[PDB]
This record gives sequence, structure tokens and C-alpha cells, in this order.
Amino acid sequence: EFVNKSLLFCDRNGKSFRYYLHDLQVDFLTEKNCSQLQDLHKKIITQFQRYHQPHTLSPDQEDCMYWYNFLAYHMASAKMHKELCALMFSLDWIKAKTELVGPAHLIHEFVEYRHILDEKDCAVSENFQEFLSLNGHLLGRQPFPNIVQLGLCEPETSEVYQQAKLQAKQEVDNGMLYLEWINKKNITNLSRLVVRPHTDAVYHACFSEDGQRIASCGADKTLQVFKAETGEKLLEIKAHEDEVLCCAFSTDDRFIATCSVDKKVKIWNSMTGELVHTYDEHSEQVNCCHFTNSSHHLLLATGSSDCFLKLWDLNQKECRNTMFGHTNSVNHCRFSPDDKLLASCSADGTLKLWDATSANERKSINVKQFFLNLEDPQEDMEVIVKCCSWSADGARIMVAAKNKIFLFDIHTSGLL
Amino acid sequence: MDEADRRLLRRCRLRLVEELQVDQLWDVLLSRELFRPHMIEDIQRAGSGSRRDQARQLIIDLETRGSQALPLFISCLEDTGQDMLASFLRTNRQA
Amino acid sequence: GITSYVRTVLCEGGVPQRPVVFVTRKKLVNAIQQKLSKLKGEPGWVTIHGMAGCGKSVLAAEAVRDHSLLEGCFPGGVHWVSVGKQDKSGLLMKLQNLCTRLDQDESFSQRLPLNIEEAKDRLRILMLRKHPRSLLILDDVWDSWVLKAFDSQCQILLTTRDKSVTDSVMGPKY
Amino acid sequence: MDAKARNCLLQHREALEKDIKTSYIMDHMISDGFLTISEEEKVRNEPTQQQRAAMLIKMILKKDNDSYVSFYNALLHEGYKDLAALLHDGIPVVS
Amino acid sequence: MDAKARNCLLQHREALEKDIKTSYIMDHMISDGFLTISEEEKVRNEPTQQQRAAMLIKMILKKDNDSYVSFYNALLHEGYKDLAALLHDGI
Ligand SMILES: Nc1ncnc2c1ncn2[C@H]1C[C@H](O)[C@@H](COP(=O)(O)OP(=O)(O)OP(=O)(O)O)O1
Ligand SMILES: [Mg+2]
Repeated sequence: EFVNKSLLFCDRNGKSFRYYLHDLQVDFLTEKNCSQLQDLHKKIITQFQRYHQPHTLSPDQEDCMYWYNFLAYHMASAKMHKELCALMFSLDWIKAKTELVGPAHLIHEFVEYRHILDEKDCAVSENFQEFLSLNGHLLGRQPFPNIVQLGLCEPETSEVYQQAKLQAKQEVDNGMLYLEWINKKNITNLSRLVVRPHTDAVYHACFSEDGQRIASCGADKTLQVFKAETGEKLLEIKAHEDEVLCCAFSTDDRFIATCSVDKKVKIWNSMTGELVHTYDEHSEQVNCCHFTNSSHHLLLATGSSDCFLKLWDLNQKECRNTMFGHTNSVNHCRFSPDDKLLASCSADGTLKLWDATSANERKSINVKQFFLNLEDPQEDMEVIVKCCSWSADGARIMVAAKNKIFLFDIHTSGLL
Repeated sequence: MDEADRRLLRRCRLRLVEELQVDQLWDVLLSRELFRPHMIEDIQRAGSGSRRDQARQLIIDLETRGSQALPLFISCLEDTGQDMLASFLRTNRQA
Repeated sequence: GITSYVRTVLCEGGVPQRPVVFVTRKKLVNAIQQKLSKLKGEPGWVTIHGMAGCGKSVLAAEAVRDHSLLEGCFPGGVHWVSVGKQDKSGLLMKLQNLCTRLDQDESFSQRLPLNIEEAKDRLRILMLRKHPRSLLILDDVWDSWVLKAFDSQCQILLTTRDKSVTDSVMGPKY
Repeated sequence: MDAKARNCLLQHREALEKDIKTSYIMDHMISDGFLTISEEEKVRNEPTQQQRAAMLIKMILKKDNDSYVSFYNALLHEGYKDLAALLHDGIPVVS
Repeated sequence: MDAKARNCLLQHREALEKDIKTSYIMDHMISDGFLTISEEEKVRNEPTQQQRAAMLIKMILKKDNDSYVSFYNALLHEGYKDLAALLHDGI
């Protein structure tokens, strides 16, 4: 009857029905029902208590997935913090939630969680987040290793530590042959976070220009895009033809170029995730892809094993300028802060500051600066620069090769 | 095809299916673009494939082939030496 | 491209002119119009609905705005009625007003019906003879008896918020 | 499809329903990518030639400019000269 | 009659009244069965041909579509080519 009143949209997905609202419809509700809303939420939780307990929740039941995520949500509005402790804290609840949800939603909930409860607990939340840092890397796989055993590794004490020792003691009398560890305070400089996006070897990753999110590819050649903070899946990409070689965000993070062995330069949208741009020109596999650092000009410089640069015009299907120059396969590629310029690197090691505006050569520093008078029959050493590092202004090019980093000044075409 | 022509084809059903020679008629029908070649293969296979079954399907399908299908069909009759049948038809159209 | 003539028919109909600041919704207009085309003859009702302020009226005005569908299809003029929301008494007046509007000649009795059904008769008869191919458009509509009243057996299309409204009515509904 | 095209179909619907032998049209339209198999099965399920034609037109009235053209072309290509002529002035600009 | 028909008449009813002679046109419409004898006498009884034309047109306006075509054919058949041209728009 509501749907007919056009106050709640229908969803005929299979037998199941999901009803939902417009953003405007929802906003009106809070506008006109806000005082009640804080009151009611308590109403929903108690009813759920009259039915399934959170431990009494099951995988088969249709509602449950809503239940963990919005179960967590409702209690917050309820403003009941002790009840919130009754739910979110429960490590087993974390176990089941991890089991089908994954270890990102809980982290996102925790940030919301911190304001809701107490500052002192916040530390407990800090201890738990620290307990999660070890979770991301191997936890998801499958053999959900008996956490109760892998848990007794944290330092200090925290709510987690205290919980773990008691659990272990309970396990121990029965059996389970848990082995105590006595050196933790003496060992491990913990990293703040770990991510496994792919079962298949990673090949490249890049920050969003905003820094809000990161995309990594892999040997499988699927690319996964994620927001690092809450550390929760924010993008799934079905496939890339061939094995991914490298990928990169657009300067406004509105696009994602994807290099590959196939030679399918698939510039998928960064939001919808649907493909937008696409390119090919290289005689060989692409070495690197990058969007123009300038907000204005839209270009796609691309090195490859054929040694030729390809300066794509992103506004056009065909390349703005093929650029032979490197005597060896390109090692890396980046746009200069001056979009008129386009630096490039390769195994010959010499920098090449191309003039993109003229579609012609402008400058190219030689790199024999790694002088080394060995007994080697070869003459002056043939430097092989890899990374094409930039100064924060990008006015000069930092590089590194063999045994030495260098900071060349391309504008003056000389070493510094 | 107007209703009067259609009605004529129904009224003459018995005579058409009894007397129509089809094997010799296909070329004529093609020449006057009354049927496409595949349409002809389909008509040829109608029912048991006998002359009568082909004839019947021909004259039924004829009703769909245009405003001038009937006079064009009489002409094809004439062109293939089926003057008697064409004559029976014409003297009705006029009648 | 509005024909000059289209505006002349439309003025008589009384549909509002589209707001100066508008933006066609070609796909939607096309769908209504093609569908609207569908009841080539014989009664029929079309319902259009959305959450409040979805362009529901403007589309109705826009769909008929075009010459092709209207001119070949609809020898009868188009009449628009703004139903709104009504108590039984209020509804009654709209009917008389539609009576006065439709009967420009005045050949029919100057006296107006005091009974809803009698107005229904004047509408049906007027639609049947006076305006043979006419299409009636309604605005809003919030309860069934209302369409019960307008249920003249002659095509009327109601545009609204509830889609429940056209359940009392009989005949093909899209 | 454009209102011009659709109204042209509506105007001539009866002529079209009387004459169209759908088996010679649906194939072209499927090849062209503007008629689906399930629509074709729905058509096939009608017991008589005119009922099938009626169903097919029902379906086409809801389709786009390209579809109308697909339909028109198939009509022309299959020798329905008179029927195509009826639909000629209603052809919409495409691509 | 149709909206465009009725309006085409109204749009040109003045040029019509200022030129057309009703008797021949009424002979046609009577034969076609789109005008009655009584209607014909009411028109004929008018003091001036402009009023007769005006009365005829007044009557045709409340008539069916076929009467619009009967009046149009009559005009053509009677030599009122330009006025029939103006009404071609109407149906
Ligand atoms: N091209 C356009 N199409 C649709 N709406 C437009 C357009 N340009 C401006 N608008 C705005 C201005 C109008 O206030 C509004 C159109 O009103 P409309 O869609 O008829 O609402 P409505 O009549 O369905 O509301 P209600 O359900 O209250 O009757 O949308
Ligand atoms: Mg409205």
C-alpha cells in the first residue's frame, strides 16, 4: 500500500523484497520525525532481543547480514553504551562478522564507535585496532587460524590482552596444547596496517590524488581499488586482458589507466568503475602509464619495451605524439609539473626532458655521473636509472641507479 | 488485397485447388514479383507437397501479396497457358 | 517544433504552457506518447506516478505538446481538468465547470445538474457526440470515487501520486 | 520511436496485420539485432497468421527508431511493396 | 468535428463569407446528405449572401467530419479553388 502511495520503492529481486527510499524521502523523515527516532531505535533492539540473540544469529537467515551492520548501527542511536559493549566488543561476534563480512566493516564501525562510548574504552578500541593490524594480512584466507591462540601476542594488556589470557586458560584445562610466547616485548616493530587485496602476486599500486584511496593490481590481472583508512573493499574490477603491468589514477581521481601485456590501455572510470577511455599503439608491452599532472591538459605518456614513448592525447582516440628517443626500453614514466615538458627514463639511464608542446626533443641529460674506475673491460659505466623521482616542486629530477642516487637539474641540463 | 478480391479467391477455392498447375507457374510469379523465392520453397512444401496442397497454400498466401495480387496472378495464369482458369477468375472479378 | 495550430488546439484545451526553464525528457515523453498512442480507440485509462515533484505534470503537458501523436491520432481536442483533492461537495463543482467548458454552443440545457451521475451523463454524451475523439487529462487525484465520477467510458488519463487510485475503474489500464 | 513513426504504424496497423507473414520478417529483425528470441517465441505462439502479425506490431510499436527501419527494410526486402509504401513517410531519422 | 477541422473553418470563415454563394454548395451538401431542407431554407432565408454563408458555416461547424469534406469538395467543384486551398489544412 505504501509503494502505491509512492512513499517507498519496491524491489522485486527474486522472492526477496528490499524496500528503500529516495535521499529526499529519508531526509524529510528526519526533518519531521527526529525526536522520535532516538527513542524508537531502542524499540527495535529490544524486539530483536525478544527474538534472536547476536550469538543466536545464523548464516542461513536472510535478515542477519543487515543485522550485524545495522545491528551495530541501531545501538548507537539508542545511545546505550553498555549494550553497545554487550554487542560490538564480543570477540566471537567479531569472528562471525569477519567470517562473511570481512575485516573492513568492523574497522569502519569502530571509528563511529569511539565517539559513542568512552575515552577510556577508546584505548580498548585502540588496542583492538592494534589487534586488527595483524588481522588483515592472513586472516581472511580460509583456515581462520584459531585466533584465540594467535591473539596472545599483543603487548601491554588492553581489553584484548586481558580477554585473551583468560580464554587461553579456559581452553588449556580441556586441552588444545596452546604454546605460550615469552618474548613479545623484546620483539616485533609493528606496522600500522597490512592489506592483501589479491591471492595472486601484486604488480603495481597507486594512491588517489586526494589520498583517500589506493588501487593495486596483480599477476591475476584483476585490479582492486580500496579506501585505506577503514580498510574496506570499495571497488572490485572483473578482469584486465593479459597480466596487469601498472595502473594509475587521474589527477582528479576521475579515471584509472591500466597498463597491460595485451596492449589494452583500459582507462576505466574511477567512480562508476565502467570503462571510459582506451588506447593502443605500442609495438611491445607497455612499461608505464600516467595521467597528466596538469588539471587542464589531458595526456597519456606511456613507455614500453619497444623503447618508443607514446604521448597520447586523452581527448583523442589516436596518439598526440609518438616519441622515439630512448636507446633502451623505458624504465619509468611521469608527467612534469610543467605539462609543456615531459620527462622520461630508460635503461640507458639518461634522463629525457621532452618538449611535449612542440612534440619534439628539448633536453636530455646524460648519466655517466656514476663514475667508477674498475678493472672492468667496459669503459665508463652504463648507468641504468630506475625510479624517476621528482622534487616536490618537480623543477628537478631525483633518480637512483646502481650504487648511487642522483639529483639532476634538467632545466639546466646538469648534475647537482 | 481488397475484400472483393479476397472473397473471389475464397469463392473459387474448389476450382483453383482442383485445376491449378503450379510447377509451371513459379517463373511467372517471380517475374511479376508476387513471391520471394523462399516463399515459393515454403509453398512447395505445404502439407503433403501434392499439387493440390501447394495450390491451396499458394492461393491463401496470395491474399497477402498486395493490392494488385489478384490481377497479377490472373496474368501469370495467362502466361503459363492456364487460360481456362484465368478466364473463370476474370469473369468473376468483372461479375 | 510546435506547430502554430498545435498551440491553437492546446489553448482551447487549457493545458498550462510549459515553464520557460524546462528540459525535455525525450525517452520518457516518447514512451508515454507511444503508449498513449496505444488505445487508438475504445475507452482506456493511463496512470503516471512518482514521489512528489518528479516532473509528473510537465510530462503530461509535454507529451501532448507534440503535433504527430496528437494530430493524426486525436481529431478530438484535448481537455485538461485540475482535480486536486476534494470533499464530495467540492468535486461536484468541477464537474459542472467541465460541463460549461465542454458545451461552448450551449445547445444543451443551461441548467446544471445537481447530481454527480447526471454530470457523468452530460460528459459521456458530450464526449460521445460533441467531441468524438477527445482525450481528458487529470491532475493529481487522491481517491477512487473521484475517478468513479469521471468514469465516462471515454479515455481519460489521470496523473498522480497513488497508483492505487485507478482500481475502481474498468477497461484497459497502463 | 519518434511520434511520427509510431503514428504511421498506428494508422496502417490493420493493413499490416492482414498481410504480414511474420516468419519472413522476424528473421531479418533478429539478424539486425532489433527483435529478441523471446519476442519471436511470443509471436510464434499465436495460432493464426494475422494474430502473429498483430502481436509483432504490438511489440514493434514500443521499439526505437532503428527498429522501425529494420521492420520497414524487411518489408521492402520481402516484396511487400504496398505495405512499405504505407510506412515510407513515417521513417525516422537514424544514427 | 475534429479540432483542426473546426478551427480551420473559424480561421477562414470570414474570407469564405465574403466570397461564396450558398445555393450551389447546398445542392451538393443536400445530395451528399450532409445538409437538410430546413437547414437549407434557414440559410436561404437570410437577407444577404454574407449572412447565408455565415449561417451555412455556422451550421457546418456543429457537424461531423464528413460535412467538412462535403463542404470542401463543393467549394472545389464550384470554382472556389483558393478557399478550398485554405481549408486543405483542416482535414
Ligand atoms: N523540463 C522539466 N521537466 C520537469 N520538471 C521541470 C522541468 N523544468 C523545471 N521543472 C520543475 C519546475 C516545476 O515546479 C516542476 C514540474 O512540476 P510537476 O513535475 O508537474 O510536479 P507534479 O505536478 O507531479 O507534483 P504533484 O505530485 O504535487 O502534483 O519541476
Ligand atoms: Mg500535478
